[PDB]
Amino acid sequence: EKTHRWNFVEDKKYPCNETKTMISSRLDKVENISDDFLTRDIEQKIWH
RNA sequence: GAGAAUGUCGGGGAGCCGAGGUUGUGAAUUGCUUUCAAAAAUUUUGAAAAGCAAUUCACAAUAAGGAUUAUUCCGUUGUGAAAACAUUCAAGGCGGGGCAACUCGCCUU
Repeated sequence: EKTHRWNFVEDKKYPCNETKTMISSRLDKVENISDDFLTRDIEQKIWH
């Protein structure tokens, strides 16, 4: 904080792909799976 | 000035449902008025009917009307003479979703 600023509103948050990240959280909580089942195809499907 | 992304404040349109109210029918109870209709001393009481009601319940309709049997609707909007429109609108295929009806995406004219 003490030396740099990022040219955007200092106290504002900006969207960072909520969809995939929240899918990742819900796919993490289920467990009992390999940590590779989340790919482009699976993510787009479950989104649909 | 234009364009895209992110938030804030408003507006418009469409849709799925709910509870009353009102008018009318039927009923339970109780009234005001009038006539029949008897008794009694112009007046008081009793039977019946009608008019108007009140409290509660069930039901019918809720813009007059016109479709249709899809678990679908059109009727208070705008334009304007055509009483004609607008407010829904193609073909396919490649998929996701369900008991399936049906719903949701992608691809080329």
